[PDB]
Amino acid sequence: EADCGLRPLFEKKSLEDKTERELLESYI
Amino acid sequence: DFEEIPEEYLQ
Amino acid sequence: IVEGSDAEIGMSPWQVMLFRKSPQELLCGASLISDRWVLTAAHCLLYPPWDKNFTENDLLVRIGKHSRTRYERNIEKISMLEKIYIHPRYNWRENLDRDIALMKLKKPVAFSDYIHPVCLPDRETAASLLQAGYKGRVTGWGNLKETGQPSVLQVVNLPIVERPVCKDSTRIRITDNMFCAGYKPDEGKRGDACEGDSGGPFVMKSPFNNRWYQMGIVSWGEGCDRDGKYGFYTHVFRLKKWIQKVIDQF
Ligand code: NA
Ligand code: NA
Repeated sequence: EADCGLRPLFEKKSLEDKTERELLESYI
Repeated sequence: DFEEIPEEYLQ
Repeated sequence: IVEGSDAEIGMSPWQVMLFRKSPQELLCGASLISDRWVLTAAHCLLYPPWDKNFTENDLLVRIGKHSRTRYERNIEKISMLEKIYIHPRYNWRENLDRDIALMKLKKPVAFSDYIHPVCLPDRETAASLLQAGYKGRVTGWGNLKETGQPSVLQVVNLPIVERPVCKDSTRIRITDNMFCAGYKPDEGKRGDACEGDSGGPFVMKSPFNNRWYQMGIVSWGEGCDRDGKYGFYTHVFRLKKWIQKVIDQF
């Protein structure tokens, strides 16, 4: 779906979860 | 172990 | 999940619980990929060595959950299955190659703050992100240790492992339809899926478009969180033509 993978309580509000940064930091 | 679910889902 | 943490509310709104009707118990994880399709591991539904061959009427899916055992009134939604589809080349005889299945729901589920589908990867997102050292995230309600059970959904982030290291960790034959993930003994950090997590998703957040993609399905392992062992995951992108064929046809 066009809205897949965007979480209502996180991406849709521009709020990050407590550990997603760990994932981003690994994408070198 | 699990709380019973509404009966409507088991019919 | 071993050595994980409690999920935040709404952190994994695609997470699905596969629930046995009688006796009422957790069977597996799964993921929501649209309003009427759920993805899981084939071995959650069919594994003849253990006399496992479920039919649609044996099972329910519970969507929007956080608590493992509670009935989450006004939050979770419970759906019956219309039809199960197993990959036709799922190899239950040997090594669980092509460990993938789809479940079509009898009725579409209403999305909410707690219920929302994950994306499936395209070729380019898979090529970019399926690299050794890049971390994904596994979630589930399975056991907290190999030899106990969580109050709420657990989450752990784990790095993808180089294919030779995966191969050299096991005597089981690995295929291109699998990848492995987890920390090495020398890395210090720990974590793994465990019994009850299988069928659930291994997700990655694309840094290109800030969407979550399901790259893997919790498929197999030899113990939970053992040093020198890794969890193995179904390579979702490699099997996506089959997913599409099923959804397009049915
Ligand atoms: Na080997
Ligand atoms: Na390990």
